[PDB]
Amino acid sequence: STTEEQAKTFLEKFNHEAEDLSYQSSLASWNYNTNITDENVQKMNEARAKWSAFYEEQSRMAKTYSLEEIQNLTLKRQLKALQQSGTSVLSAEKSKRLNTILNTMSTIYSTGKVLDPNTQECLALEPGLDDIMENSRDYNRRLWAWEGWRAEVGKQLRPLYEEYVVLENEMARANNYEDYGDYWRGDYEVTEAGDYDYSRDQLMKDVENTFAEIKPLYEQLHAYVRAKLMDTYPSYISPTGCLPAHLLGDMWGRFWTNLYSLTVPFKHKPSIDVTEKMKNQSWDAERIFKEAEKFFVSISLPHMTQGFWDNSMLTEPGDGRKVVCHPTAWDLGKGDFRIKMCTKVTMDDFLTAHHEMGHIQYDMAYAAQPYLLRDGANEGFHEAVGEIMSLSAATPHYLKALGLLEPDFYEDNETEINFLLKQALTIVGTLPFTYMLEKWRWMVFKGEIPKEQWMEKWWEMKREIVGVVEPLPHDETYCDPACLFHVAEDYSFIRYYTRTIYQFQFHEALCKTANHEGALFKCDISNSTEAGQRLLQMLSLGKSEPWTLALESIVGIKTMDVKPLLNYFEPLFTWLKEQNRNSFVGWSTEWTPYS
Amino acid sequence: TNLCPFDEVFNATRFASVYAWNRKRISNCVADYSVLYNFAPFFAFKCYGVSPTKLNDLCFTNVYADSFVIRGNEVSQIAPGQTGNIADYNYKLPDDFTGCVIAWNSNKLDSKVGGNYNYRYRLFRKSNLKPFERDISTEIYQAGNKPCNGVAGVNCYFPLQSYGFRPTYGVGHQPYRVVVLSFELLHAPATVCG
Ligand SMILES: *[C@@H]1O[C@H](CO)[C@@H](O)[C@H](O)[C@H]1NC(C)=O
Ligand SMILES: *[C@@H]1O[C@H](CO)[C@@H](O)[C@H](O)[C@H]1NC(C)=O
Ligand SMILES: *[C@@H]1O[C@H](CO)[C@@H](O)[C@H](O)[C@H]1NC(C)=O
Ligand SMILES: *[C@@H]1O[C@H](CO)[C@@H](O)[C@H](O)[C@H]1NC(C)=O
Ligand SMILES: *[C@@H]1O[C@H](CO)[C@@H](O)[C@H](O)[C@H]1NC(C)=O
Ligand SMILES: [Zn+2]
Repeated sequence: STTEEQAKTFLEKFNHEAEDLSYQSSLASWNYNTNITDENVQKMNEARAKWSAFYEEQSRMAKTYSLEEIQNLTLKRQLKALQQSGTSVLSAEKSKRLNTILNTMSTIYSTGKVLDPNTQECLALEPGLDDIMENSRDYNRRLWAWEGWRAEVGKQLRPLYEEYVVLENEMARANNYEDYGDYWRGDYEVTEAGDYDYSRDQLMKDVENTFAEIKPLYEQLHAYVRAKLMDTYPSYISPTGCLPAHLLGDMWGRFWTNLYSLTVPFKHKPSIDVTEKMKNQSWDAERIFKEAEKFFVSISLPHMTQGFWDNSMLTEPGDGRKVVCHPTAWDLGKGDFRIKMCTKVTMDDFLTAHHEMGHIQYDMAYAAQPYLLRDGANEGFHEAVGEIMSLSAATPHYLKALGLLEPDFYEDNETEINFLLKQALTIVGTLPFTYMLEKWRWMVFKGEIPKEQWMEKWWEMKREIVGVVEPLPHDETYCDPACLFHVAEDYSFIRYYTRTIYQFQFHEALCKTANHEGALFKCDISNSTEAGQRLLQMLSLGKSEPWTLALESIVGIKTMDVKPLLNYFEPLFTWLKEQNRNSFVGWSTEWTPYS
Repeated sequence: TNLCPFDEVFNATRFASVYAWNRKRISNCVADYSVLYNFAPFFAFKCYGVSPTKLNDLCFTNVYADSFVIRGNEVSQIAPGQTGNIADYNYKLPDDFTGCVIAWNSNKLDSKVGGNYNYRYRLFRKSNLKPFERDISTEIYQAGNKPCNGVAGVNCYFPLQSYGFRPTYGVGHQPYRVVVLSFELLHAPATVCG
């Protein structure tokens, strides 16, 4: 009879059986990542085979209801997530090869080799080819390096992408959707909650407007790098033109990080870095992970359970065991929290521990909530909470109190300007790249871009938005959107644009609450209780509330604001006015090495 | 002249579940409650209506002992006036309870690599419980309007769920042993006291 009774009882059975099997899967992965043996990796298969198989029926056995006969808001959201079937609602025979094409694409990307002239010996991307990608300043070798990768792998994947788009586009029409691009846009959609409505169509509105106010910063940043890059390559960069696409410190040009040596303003005043001073007082791995608490304990955030200190790996194994050394924060569930990292004694490792510790605190705050609503508010919230912590752990005031810096240390403005440019090359020079990649990918999925104009349309927006040109044009043989990790394994990329605008909104309120005066780039939130208790409001809601409500409580604006990202770089913006007055602003798209 | 009978209720190789708990009647004995502070008065010793000190010399007609194993966060429901899965369907206490509730940690005994699947509790029941009563029932729950014919399936769930207990859990899902002592006073000679 009543839908409320059976719907409420079904989730009680699901919310408890899920915990038993979810914990089994997570621990099986932890054992494999610490013990790589043939027998141990075998045990993983069953752990993931009794969760993927288990989730299928509960998706079918929760679709036999109807949404409009539920009046509770909290209870209704748990059903909506569980009703998503994917391709399982379609026939098994027309969607059997859709899996086969997808995993085939990733196999080719993994197996890729770029040789060298005379074929003296072979090279591979990890780590050999990446090592010499932009470590040298040989233009002719740079040209070989770029087109070599584009020719080898970009040619093979072109047939295997049109079939990928066409076959899977109809899958979106099976789940009641317009285009596949809107399916990826459904993580920022909330309905039936007054004054807190967000639509898929709206996510194109704010992103276009939020980038409209970032261009003035990017406009002047391009001029500075172009002016100083002329010294290394004086024959191939005109005073007024777009940057070449193979002088950027990456195979794809995502992060402008490997350019500090060629673009350092002051070469007489070193940037602050303490690795030897830490290497003086017989510093060990445990001490690094203990001072991480004092940042969190002295801000009123909780301690960590004793299970953190015995079951977790906080150092290299030191034995014949083979493990993966990439840092990761794990949430095995049911009160078990662990951290895995190959810790060494360096300044860069000091800040990484602060980042990884921020993830654990977010998990420790919403464990009370149901299983299906135990995650961040949206895609880019987990990597925004854990990035502001490294911002208060690299300030030259916090380190002074920690005793790792001399009490008498003057803060010259040259170091401040030198420090700000390093951050701009990482978190400011990648925003147009992500927007351009996603805007093309949304349009190519919609169907507005025709068959013959795929790759021409790729470079039409490249000149206008980011401002790079290809040395040698290609017609229909090279797929540039095939050389990336995310694009070739069916992942999203808009999580990397929101988390960069979201962190600076969080940082501008946790500092104003803490009563800090001055510029924001020397802000320490340590010893503040009012600020440290405001963060415990968003962090405990999880996915119970819409992402609009979570942001409303912390900053005071229900939308995305870009002004905080322009107050973190305000001293930098003043400097570029004087150092770019005797130069040209903007870039011309018509200029190209065609002949 | 005789040792206290606090040797099987408080010291057992294996305990019982909560859906089918254990009751022991203790009477006609010289029992000293000072030993209760020597084994495990660790997590909680709360009681109401009887002072935990200077009232051990009073005489009562009967003493009741109940023992079971529940979760760490579920010990807050063993009290008059609380609600929850344990309090409303497994074990309910009267509004004017007379006795002390003792809880302590037992991780080293009720934890296994695969988990102790021998501990079970009842998840949903048709109606709430009356105080001081127990139910050991294996009958399907009719969540719908269709007869189940005694076989589970759609809208037909097994009413008892397990307690997976592993040593790597937190201090919230760790196994705990709770012994509830009930003091009764009635119209009869109070033989049991010390
Ligand atoms: C890891 O594997 C080795 C042998 O491969 C074994 O001796 C050791 O006990 C294992 N350690 C753990 C924690 O499983
Ligand atoms: C919605 O569910 C919650 C569950 O905690 C309950 O307390 C509340 O009364 C429900 N709302 C309505 C209108 O029934
Ligand atoms: C630490 O620095 C002091 C500075 O004088 C030095 O004397 C001492 O030897 C250093 N300790 C080391 C290098 O272990
Ligand atoms: C940095 O040094 C002092 C700071 O008080 C100031 O006079 C000077 O103009 C600043 N800028 C430069 C480029 O020296
Ligand atoms: C301020 O921080 C320092 C270093 O963490 C600490 O020793 C001191 O007690 C703090 N003061 C207050 C008032 O919290
Ligand atoms: Zn879901």
